[PDB]
Amino acid sequence: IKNKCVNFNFNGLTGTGVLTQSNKKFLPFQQFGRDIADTTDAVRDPQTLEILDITPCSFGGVSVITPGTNASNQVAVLYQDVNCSNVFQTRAGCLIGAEHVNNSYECDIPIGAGICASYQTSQSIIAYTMSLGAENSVAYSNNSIAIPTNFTISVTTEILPVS
Amino acid sequence: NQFNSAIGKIQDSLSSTPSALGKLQDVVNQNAQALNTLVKQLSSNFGAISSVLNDILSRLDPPEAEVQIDRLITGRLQSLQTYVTQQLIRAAEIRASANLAATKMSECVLGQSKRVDFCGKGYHLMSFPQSAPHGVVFLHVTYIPSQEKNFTTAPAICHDGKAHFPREGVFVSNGTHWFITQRNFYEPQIITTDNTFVSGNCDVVIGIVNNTVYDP
Amino acid sequence: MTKTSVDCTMYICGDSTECSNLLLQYGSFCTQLNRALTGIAVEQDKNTQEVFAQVKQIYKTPPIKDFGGFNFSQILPDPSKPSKRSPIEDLLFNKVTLKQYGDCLGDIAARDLICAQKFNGLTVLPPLLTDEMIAQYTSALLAGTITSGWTFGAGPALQIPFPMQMAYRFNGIGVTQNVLYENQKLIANQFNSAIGKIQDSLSSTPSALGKLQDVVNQNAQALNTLVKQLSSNFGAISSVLNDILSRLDPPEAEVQIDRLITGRLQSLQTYVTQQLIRAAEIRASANLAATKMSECVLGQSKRVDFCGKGYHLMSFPQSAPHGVVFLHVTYIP
Amino acid sequence: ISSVLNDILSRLDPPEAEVQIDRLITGRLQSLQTYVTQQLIRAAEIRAS
Ligand SMILES: *[C@@H]1O[C@H](CO)[C@@H](O[C@@H]2O[C@H](CO)[C@@H](O)[C@H](O)[C@H]2NC(C)=O)[C@H](O)[C@H]1NC(C)=O
Ligand SMILES: *[C@@H]1O[C@H](CO)[C@@H](O)[C@H](O)[C@H]1NC(C)=O
Ligand SMILES: *[C@@H]1O[C@H](CO)[C@@H](O)[C@H](O)[C@H]1NC(C)=O
Ligand SMILES: *[C@@H]1O[C@H](CO)[C@@H](O)[C@H](O)[C@H]1NC(C)=O
Ligand SMILES: *[C@@H]1O[C@H](CO)[C@@H](O)[C@H](O)[C@H]1NC(C)=O
Ligand SMILES: *[C@@H]1O[C@H](CO)[C@@H](O)[C@H](O)[C@H]1NC(C)=O
Ligand SMILES: *[C@@H]1O[C@H](CO)[C@@H](O)[C@H](O)[C@H]1NC(C)=O
Ligand SMILES: *[C@@H]1O[C@H](CO)[C@@H](O)[C@H](O)[C@H]1NC(C)=O
Repeated sequence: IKNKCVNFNFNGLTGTGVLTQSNKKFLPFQQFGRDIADTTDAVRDPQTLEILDITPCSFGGVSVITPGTNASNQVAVLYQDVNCSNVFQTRAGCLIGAEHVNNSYECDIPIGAGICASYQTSQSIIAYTMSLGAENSVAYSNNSIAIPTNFTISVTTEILPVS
Repeated sequence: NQFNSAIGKIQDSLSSTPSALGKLQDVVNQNAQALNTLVKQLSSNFGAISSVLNDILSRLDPPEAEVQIDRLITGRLQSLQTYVTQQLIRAAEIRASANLAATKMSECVLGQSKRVDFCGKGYHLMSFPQSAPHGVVFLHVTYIPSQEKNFTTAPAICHDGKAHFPREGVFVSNGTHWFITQRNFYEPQIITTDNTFVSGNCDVVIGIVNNTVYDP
Repeated sequence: MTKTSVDCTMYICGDSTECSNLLLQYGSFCTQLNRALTGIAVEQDKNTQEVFAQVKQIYKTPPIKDFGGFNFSQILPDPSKPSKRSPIEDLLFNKVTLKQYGDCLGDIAARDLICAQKFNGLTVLPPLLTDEMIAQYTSALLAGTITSGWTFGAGPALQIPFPMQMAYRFNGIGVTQNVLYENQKLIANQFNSAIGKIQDSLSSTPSALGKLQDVVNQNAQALNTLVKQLSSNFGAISSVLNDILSRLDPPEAEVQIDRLITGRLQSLQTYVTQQLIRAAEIRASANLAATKMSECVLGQSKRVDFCGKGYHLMSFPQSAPHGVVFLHVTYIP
Repeated sequence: ISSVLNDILSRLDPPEAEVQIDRLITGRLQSLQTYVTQQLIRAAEIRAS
């Protein structure tokens, strides 16, 4: 069986993985070929002499976006290293269970390359692009100065651990 | 009145929002969680048949039991070593934070700092210390300008050849007259032989305008 | 630095059901390891916050660009290209050098290292702030520095022409403004020539950005060493789980599997400790960089030899992969 | 059974001496790693100073 993750037993060597065809050339006195971290990757076939490669069938990265237990039980899932109802494609991987919008707000739950997620109103989970802040543009010139007329006194708190 | 209102509002804001003293609470939680993990890692049997000394001592003679005891001893020594290493790293981080706090106490509290964004956002005025469990809180009192206005300016002033430069402040004009003011607070003043000094001829400054100085 | 994550079950057992059952007795250890690494990663995205998020509003550069005789058409972004970068930023980005299941499945003949370390439960996470947002932050900083000066760091930004700002800065360092006002063109020419020659010097030297390359090389070498340490049998009869499970009954295989488990666990612990130490060093460096941005960019500093050799005038920030570059302008008698 | 390699190599054949040798190797490697870690931390403090 090829191109399926299977349990295999080749001449007593047992394992679990996917078989495929490669172009490795084996000398007549060789039967096995192992990787750098001593993992058997190339195996001949006793019947129908040929060289095949073994690759594990578990691969990827999964993250779970949740609003918290005492808010709701709805969950979004982020699959890295994939190219995909509600499916959104980001550079950090596919996102399932969230609705894409065009507005821009602050960040609640960081997701990846400039994408943030939040739980907002019926309620839902929304993914969007984080905003760097407002936009401003002062008018430069060579004759105009700006001088303040009033002021204010501000009090701010800073907290530092000691021991 | 502004200062009193500011301190009252600071007190109210601290009272209203619990999620303010995050760092000290995080430190305490980290310590407690570390000890709790150390306590509950006793249930693991690092390859031994059981995690209880009494069972091994009750079911086996000494020459068959020292092996299990040795495995447990090695595991628990490794656990203690890991705990000590993590504590050392956290101690180093806290030492750095305490050094920063000592520097801030030396500079912002015992004087006035010229550094930007060191003792608060804005032009620093003063600071006050307050104690807290395992930490300190600095109340920074600073100055912030506002309510700006546009004016017309020129670098120097031509006064029959002796170009005049402002001794301190900026030259401004509202449309008909000319004045010299200070940079931050708007307060115009007429021009005399003071506030100015002369250097060179009025044929090299790029932007010098024609006006008169009412020198007494 | 790089944000990494590790999966204990894949690294130690590797999709074996005989394993991952004896591993339960050590489970309370691995929940520690990740809870350490996560603490590193969340800190990294925080570091970039104290360096580039000093300002709150994105400023836009004026379209006239006279500025007396001064010429900034190497720091300000060039609109006639993507990524909205600067030529110096382009050179810096190019100088520093740095995959779905089908990609790693088809790329067998050439043994990629990234696929090899991804098949063993080692993953790299992307940073939160992308490069374009960093460039936007830097552009806002330059615009505020050029048009408003040092004022926008404390309160609302106030407009002021550039020669007046330079006269104020000379007055700050201890020389009368009339010196600048009567020597404008020569000073502007000196500034422009200095900028040009600094760009040329950056282009000429290949081994100039040593520190950032050192950081990326350190991370890559650490991950590769962690991958290669799987070929060592810590006193067992073999380094392959399948051979042990194929030649021995469970009661005899228990000992060998336990030995392998202990060895791989201590390897992971060593890696985590090294990462923690390096993270502390990077934290110190980032704090220094944030202070330098606060004091040399948003104002003029009086500390000796802090914002460059000689009497300080101003500084300009530039982004770079995992780092920042400061251009300091100084006065020398 | 002993802290001296000579005694183990004198009283036991290789197959049985291998176990004790492995135990000693692991212990001494652990000691060296602990020393290196403490040196790294002290070096960081010295660098700050
Ligand atoms: C600022 O300097 C740049 C670089 O010298 C100037 O760009 C040059 O412009 C001339 C004429 O437009 C071209 O012949 C050069 O090839 C340009 N150089 C580069 C590197 O592109 C720019 O004009 C200057 N701007 C000001 C306002 O002085
Ligand atoms: C082995 O025998 C089976 C009989 O079912 C046959 O199908 C297969 O082709 C044989 N293999 C070789 C290499 O002759
Ligand atoms: C959001 O923007 C995209 C692209 O401009 C557009 O196709 C879509 O209709 C907009 N609205 C929603 C709800 O996605
Ligand atoms: C300045 O502000 C104070 C309070 O904010 C106000 O009472 C006063 O009238 C203001 N004065 C000017 C000139 O704006
Ligand atoms: C100063 O002039 C600019 C441009 O004309 C204008 O946008 C700004 O509002 C003016 N300032 C005030 C306080 O009116
Ligand atoms: C400018 O200030 C002078 C000073 O008294 C005043 O007489 C004049 O009316 C002012 N002009 C305007 C347009 O405000
Ligand atoms: C300000 O810039 C304009 C635009 O060219 C110019 O005409 C004017 O002369 C400049 N101001 C001075 C004082 O030179
Ligand atoms: C200033 O006065 C001189 C001579 O009095 C004259 O040559 C010059 O044109 C005047 N400048 C302006 C702007 O009126």
